[PDB]
Amino acid sequence: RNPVGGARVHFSNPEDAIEVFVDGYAVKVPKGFTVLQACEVAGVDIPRFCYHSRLSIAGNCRMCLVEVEKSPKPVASCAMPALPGMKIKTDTPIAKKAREGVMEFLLMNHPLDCPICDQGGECDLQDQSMAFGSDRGRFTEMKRSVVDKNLGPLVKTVMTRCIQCTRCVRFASEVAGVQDLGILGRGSGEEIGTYVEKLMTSELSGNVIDICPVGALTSKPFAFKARNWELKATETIDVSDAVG
Amino acid sequence: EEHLSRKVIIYSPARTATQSGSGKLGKWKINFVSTLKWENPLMGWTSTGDPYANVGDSALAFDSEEAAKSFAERHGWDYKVKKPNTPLLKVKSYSDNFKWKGNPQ
Amino acid sequence: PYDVYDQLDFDVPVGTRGDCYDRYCIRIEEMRQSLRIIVQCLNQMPSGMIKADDRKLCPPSRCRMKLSMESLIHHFELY
Amino acid sequence: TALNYHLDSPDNKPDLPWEFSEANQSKVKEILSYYPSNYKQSAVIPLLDLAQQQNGGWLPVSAMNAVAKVIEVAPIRVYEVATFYSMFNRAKVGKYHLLVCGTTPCMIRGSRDIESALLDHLGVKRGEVTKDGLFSVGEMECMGCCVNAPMITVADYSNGSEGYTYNYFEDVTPEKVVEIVEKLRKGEKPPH
Amino acid sequence: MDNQFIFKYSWETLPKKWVKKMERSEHGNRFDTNTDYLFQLLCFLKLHTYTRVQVLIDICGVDYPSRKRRFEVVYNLLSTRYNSRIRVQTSADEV
Amino acid sequence: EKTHFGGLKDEDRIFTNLYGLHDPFLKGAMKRGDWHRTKDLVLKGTDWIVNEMKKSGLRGRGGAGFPSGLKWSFMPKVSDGRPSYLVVNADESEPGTCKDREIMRHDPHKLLEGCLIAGVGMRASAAYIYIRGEYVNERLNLEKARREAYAAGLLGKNACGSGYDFEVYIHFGAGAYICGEETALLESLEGKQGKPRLKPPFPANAGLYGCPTTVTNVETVAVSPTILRRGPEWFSSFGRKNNAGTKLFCISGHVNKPCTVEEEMSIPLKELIERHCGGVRGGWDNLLAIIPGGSSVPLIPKNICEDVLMDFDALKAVQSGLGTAAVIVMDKSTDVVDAIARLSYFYKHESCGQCTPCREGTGWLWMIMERMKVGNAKLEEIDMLQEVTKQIEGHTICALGDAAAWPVQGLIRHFRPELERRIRERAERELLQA
Amino acid sequence: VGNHTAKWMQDRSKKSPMELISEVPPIKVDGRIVACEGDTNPALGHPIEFICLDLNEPAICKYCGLRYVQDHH
Amino acid sequence: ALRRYPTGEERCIACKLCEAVCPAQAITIEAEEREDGSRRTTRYDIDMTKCIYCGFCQEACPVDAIVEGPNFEFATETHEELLYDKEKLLENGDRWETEIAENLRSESLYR
Ligand SMILES: Cc1cc2nc3c(=O)[nH]c(=O)nc-3n(C[C@H](O)[C@H](O)[C@H](O)COP(=O)(O)O)c2cc1C
Ligand code: SF4
Ligand code: SF4
Ligand code: SF4
Ligand code: SF4
Ligand code: SF4
Ligand code: FES
Ligand code: FES
Ligand SMILES: [Zn+2]
Repeated sequence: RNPVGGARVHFSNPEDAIEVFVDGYAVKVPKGFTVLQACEVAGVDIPRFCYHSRLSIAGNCRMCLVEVEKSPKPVASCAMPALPGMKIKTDTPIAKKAREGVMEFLLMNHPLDCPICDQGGECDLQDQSMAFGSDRGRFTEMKRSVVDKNLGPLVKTVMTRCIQCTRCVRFASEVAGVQDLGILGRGSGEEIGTYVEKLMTSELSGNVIDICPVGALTSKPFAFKARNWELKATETIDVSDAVG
Repeated sequence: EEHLSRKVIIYSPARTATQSGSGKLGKWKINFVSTLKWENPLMGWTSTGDPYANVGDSALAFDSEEAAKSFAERHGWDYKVKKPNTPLLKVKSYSDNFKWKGNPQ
Repeated sequence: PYDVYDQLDFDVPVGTRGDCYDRYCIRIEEMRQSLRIIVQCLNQMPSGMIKADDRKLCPPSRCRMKLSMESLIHHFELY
Repeated sequence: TALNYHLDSPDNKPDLPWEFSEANQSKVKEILSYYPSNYKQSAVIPLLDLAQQQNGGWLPVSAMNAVAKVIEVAPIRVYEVATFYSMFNRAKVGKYHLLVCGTTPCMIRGSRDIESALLDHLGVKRGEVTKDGLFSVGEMECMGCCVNAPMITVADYSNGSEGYTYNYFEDVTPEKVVEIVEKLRKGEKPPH
Repeated sequence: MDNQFIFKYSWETLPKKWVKKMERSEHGNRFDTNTDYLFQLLCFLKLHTYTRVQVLIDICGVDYPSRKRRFEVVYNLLSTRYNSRIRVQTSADEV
Repeated sequence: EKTHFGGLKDEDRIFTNLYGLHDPFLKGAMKRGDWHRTKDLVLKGTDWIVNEMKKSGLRGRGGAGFPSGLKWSFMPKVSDGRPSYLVVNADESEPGTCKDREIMRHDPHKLLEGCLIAGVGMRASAAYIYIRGEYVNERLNLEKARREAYAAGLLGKNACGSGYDFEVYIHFGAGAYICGEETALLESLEGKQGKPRLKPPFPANAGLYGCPTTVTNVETVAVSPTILRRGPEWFSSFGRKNNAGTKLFCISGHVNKPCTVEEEMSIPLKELIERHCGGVRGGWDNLLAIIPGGSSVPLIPKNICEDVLMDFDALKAVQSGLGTAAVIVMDKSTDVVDAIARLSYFYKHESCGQCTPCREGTGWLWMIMERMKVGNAKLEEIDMLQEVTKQIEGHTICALGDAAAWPVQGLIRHFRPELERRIRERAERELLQA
Repeated sequence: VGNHTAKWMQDRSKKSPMELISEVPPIKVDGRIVACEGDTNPALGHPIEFICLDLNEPAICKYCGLRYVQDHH
Repeated sequence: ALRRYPTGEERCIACKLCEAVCPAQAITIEAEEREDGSRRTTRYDIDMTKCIYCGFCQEACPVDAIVEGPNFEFATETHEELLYDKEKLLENGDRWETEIAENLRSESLYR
C-alpha cells in the first residue's frame, strides 16, 4: 500500500524494523514509530486535531482513538508507541463510536458561524463532522463564549472557535522560539492568550494561521476576501531572501 | 495547430497547508499556464481570451505521471515534469517531552 | 415500475392499425387514465416526511441550520 | 470576577517595580535549594506564594514578572501557573481575607447561612475590599468532611510574610462570624 | 427472465472468445467485448430465441484520457419479449 | 479471623496517635516506636524491603489499590545516570477525606521514616512530599518534624548511621484537585500546570524530571516501617485474601457520631456504621444510599449496604470502589438527585480542561443534572444522560473523566424511578397551571 | 463615508448601513453572556450567536451588528 | 432583492454560498472587513441575463439576505440595466420589503 501522502520511511537498519497489523494488513515500520504513524504507512488516514508531525505530541483532542487488541480502552494513536505483534483496528464499532462521541463534544460549544468563518471550505472540523461523527445534534443548552484577543496586525482572532488543541502554544515554544502564547485558566474556561496585552513579534508568527485547525487564528489582511474553492493554486518559490 | 505548440507542465498538486488530511494527493494535472486575463471595463469582471483558461484544472486529470506524459506527447504539447515533494516520516516519542536535562553543568 | 406505480390502477391503451389516428386515440385515453391515477394519488396520499432523512444529501430545515452546529455544517457542505 | 487576561491599572501594570525584599531573599535561597539548579522552575508555586504574602495577599503582574526572573522562564509560563491554581489572588484583597460559601460536603448541613450575614456587617459585596482595606470576602477552598459545617477560612496578610496564617474556623454562625471579624479588627487572633 | 438467468445462460451458450468481461449487478448486466466481435455478439443477442434483444436503446461514448484506448462505446439494449435490459461495451482510440 | 472481620484491637493499630492525645514530635515518636532500629532495616538491603512488602500484601492506599510491593519493584535496579525519586502524595483534595491530614497532623515521623524506608526499597536518592496547599498548619508541623529528623541524623547524608544518603523535601500545591493525580502531581512539582500526562511513559521509567519515580500515598508510606518491624505475616493476618492489612476509615454524613478510625480491611460496612458511629441516624431503616469511599465511586443502595464488605474486591463486585475509604451516609430525607448534581458541579469545576471529553463533557453532565433536579427535562433525556457518561468514560487522558461519569451512572442505575417521578410531576404541574 | 461603503454606494442621500447600525445604542444585559438571533422569530434571523460581555467595550454580534453591554458590571 | 435588518444593517455577510451554488454562475461577489470590523460585501452583482430564476441562491443563504421577490414586471430597453449591482438589489429590497416579509412569514412553516 502507498503511504498516506506518499510519505517516505527511512530505516537505519533492516534489523531495526518491527511488524504491526493495521486492519489485518501487515506493515513494517521502524522501531519508535507511533500507532498513528504505522497507520500512515499502511495507507489509513486517521483523523486528528492536536497532533502535528512537526510539534511535540500532546494527545488532548482524543480524535485519533483507535482499537488495539488486548487493550481495555481506546488508544490515542498519535501518542502510543507501536509494538511488534500489535493488532490495530480503526473501523470497528468501538473506534467509530469513540470518534462520534468526541466530535459531539467538540461541536458542543462551537459557534454557528461557518458562513462568516474564513476556515469554511477548508476546515478539518467540517470534514470530520461530515465523515466520522454524522450524528444529528442534541445539545440544546447555552454555549460558552469567549472575548477576542489582540495579537497584532497579522493574526486575526475569533476565540469562540478555538478547540483548545494547543498547537499554537507548542509552535510558539518549539518552532518560533518566542514564548508569548500560553493556555490560561482551567477547565472549560481555559483560554489561549498572552495574558498581558502584547503582539506576536516573531518573524514566524504567521504560521499559527496554518496550524490552527479552526478559524480561531486567521490572517488579518486576508480576512473575508475569498473562499478557498474560488482560488487557483500555483506552486512556486519565494524570492524575499536567498533561502528559496 | 496554433494551440498545440504551447508549453505545459505535468505535475502532482501538493497537499494544502490549511488542512491536515491527505485525500487529494496522487493526482496528476497538465498546467496550461494560462496567464492572460484582464478586467472588463463595465463591471470589472475577469475577462480572458484563452480557450485553455480552466480546462487543465476542471476536466483534464490523470491518475499517473506516465498517463499524463503520454497524453501530452500524443497531442504535441512540450512539457516539463516537476516531481512532488513528500514528507519524511521520522521517529517521534511522547516520552521525549519529559527528557532529563542532565546533571547541573 | 417505480415509486408507487405498482399500487395504482390504470389501463394501458394499445393500437390496432399503427396509424396517426390510433396514436391520437391513445393520447386521449392516456389522459383519461392519467386522471384516474391523480384521483387515486389524492385519496391515498399519506402523511409524513417528504425528504429522505439520510443527512448526506437532504438540506436541513431553516430552523435547525440556525440552531444546531451539525445542521449548519451540513448546510454549508451541501450548498 | 476572575478573568484569564490582564487589564492595565495604575496599581497593577508591568512598569511598576517589584522585587523580593531583603528579608525575603533568605527565604528565596532555601526555596531554590530544594531543587536542582537547572530545574528552578519547580519553585514557582512556593515563590508565588511567598510573593503574594509579601504584597499583602495578592499578585500584581509585576510580581509575576519578578518570580519569572528568579527562575529564568518566560513570564507566560508563570501566568499559566497563576491562573490555573485557585489559591492565587490576582486582584486586591483585604488585610484579612475571609473565605465562605463552601462546596458540596457542607451545604447539606446548611452552609449557605453565613455569607449574607458577613456582607451585611461589612457593608460590601463579594470580591470587593472594604473602604479601610481590611476585609474582603472570597470563595472558600473546602477541606475534610464538614461534620462541623458551617466553616470559614481566614487568610491573614496584615503582617507581610512573617505573620501570614491560613486557618479554618468551625461551628461558624451568623453571630460567631461577627465575633471573628471583630477580634480580627482589634488585632486579637480569634480562637480555633 | 431475471438478471441471474441471462448471466448464467450467456456464459454457457455464447462463444468464449466474444466476451472478455461479464458483470452481474443491480446496476445492470454488462458484457465487455473486443472491437472485432461487437457486431456478431449483438446479432446473436438479437436473433437468439432465448435472448430476443430486439431494441437498441442508445449508443454512447465515454472519454477516459488516462487509458491507451481512451474511448468506451456503450450499447444499451432492451428485450421487450423477456422484459430485460443488457449493456454491451467496447473500447476504442482516436484512430 | 477467617469468617468475620472487624473489631481491630488496640495493640494492632499502626497509627497509635490517630486521635492526637500525645506528643507528635520526635521524643514522643521514639517512645511510641518510631525511628527504632531503622539502621538495621536499611542494612537489610533493597531486595529484602521489596520482598517483605510483597509478602505483606499491602495495596495502594491512594484509591487504585495497586500492590505496593510489586509497584516498588518496577523501579530500576541499576542506575543509568539518572537519579531515582520518591514522591509522597499528600495532596488529598477529595471531598470527605482527612486520613492523610491526620497522619501528618499527629504522626509526621511515621511519614518521615516511611520516606526513608520507601526510598531504600526503590533505590531513591531523594524524596519529595507534595502537600495540599490548604494544609498550611499541617505543612509547618511536618517541617518542624523534618528539621528534628535532620538534626538527629535520621535523615540526610548517612541516614541513621546506615550509610544511605537520603534527602527529604517538602513541596506544596496551590488549590487544585487534579494535582492529586500522579502524573499531574509530577507536572505541578516541575513548576507547570497540573495537567496529567499520557501513559506510556510510566513514572517508573520517566517521571519527575524524566527520571525514574514512584508516586505513592501518605498512608502507604507511613505504614511501611511498621510492616517491616512487626513482619508481613502479621499484616496479612488481617482482612480477606488479596485484601490484607488495616485501613484508616472516616465516616461522615448522616451518622449518629461521625469519626475517623483505623479498622481491619474487609470489615462489614453495616458493622462499621452501627458499632463505631452509633448507627445510621434514625436507625439503619432510614437509609437512602451510601457512598463507600470518597466522591469518586458510585453510590450503593440500602439493600447492597446490608452485606457488602469494605475492601477493594467486594466493592468492585457491586459496581463501586473502596477509594479513600471515606464513608458518606445519606438517609431517606436527602435529595439524592441534588446530591449527584452537586458532585457533577465539583467535577466540572475541578476538570483540568486538557482533553476534550472531560473538558466539555463534565459541564454537559452538570447542566443536565441541574435540569433534572427540578424535572425540567424529558423522560428520554435520562437515556441521553446515560449515553453522555459512556462517551466520557474510557476516552479521557486520566481517571477524573471516569470519576465524573460514575456518580451519574449510579444514580440512573439505582434511582431512575426517583428521576422519572420528578419529570412526571413537573409536566403534571405544567398542564394544570397553564 | 468610508472606503468600504464607497465601493458600491454612489448615493449620498441616505445613511449607509454602517452608520445606521452604529446609531442603535448597546442593549443592556443582566449577565455576562447573551444569545443573539437577529430577529424576534429565530427562524427568520441569523444563526444563533453567543456573545461574551466580559470586556468594558460593547460587544458586537458578528452577524447583525447589534451591540450588548453588561447592565451592572 | 437584497434585504436588511430592521435596524438598517445589511443581512448579507459575504459567505459566498449563493455564489457557489448558483447553477448559472450569475453571481459575482467581492468582500473585505468593514471599518467597524464587519464582514460585508463591497461588490454584489447578479447578471439577470445569465440567471435561470431557480431560487437556489435563496435556499443557500443562511441569513435570508438574498431572496427572489414577487415582482415579475421589470423588462428593460437595454442589456446594461439587467446587470444588477449591489445598490440596485438593496433598492429592490427596500421597495418590496413589506411584501417579502409577509411571504417569508407564510412560507416559514414549510422550509
Ligand atoms: C483526580 C484524581 C485525584 C487523585 N488524588 C489523589 C490523592 O489526593 N492522593 C492520593 O494518594 N492519590 C490520588 N489519586 C491517585 C493517584 O493518581 C495515584 O494512584 C496514587 O497517588 C498512587 O498511590 P498508591 O499506589 O500508594 O495508592 C488521584 C487520582 C485522580 C485521577
Ligand atoms: S472552524 Fe469555522 S468553518 Fe470550521 S466548523 Fe467552526 S465555524 Fe465552521
Ligand atoms: S487557537 Fe487554534 S491552534 Fe490555538 S489552541 Fe485554539 S484551536 Fe488550537
Ligand atoms: S480527564 Fe479531565 S482532568 Fe483528566 S486530563 Fe482530561 S480534562 Fe484533565
Ligand atoms: S436564481 Fe439565484 S441561484 Fe438560480 S441562477 Fe439566478 S442567481 Fe443563480
Ligand atoms: S446573499 Fe446570503 S448566501 Fe449570498 S453571500 Fe450574502 S449571506 Fe452569503
Ligand atoms: S490527535 Fe491524538 S489526541 Fe489529538
Ligand atoms: S462549608 Fe463545608 S467545606 Fe466549606
Ligand atoms: Zn445578531
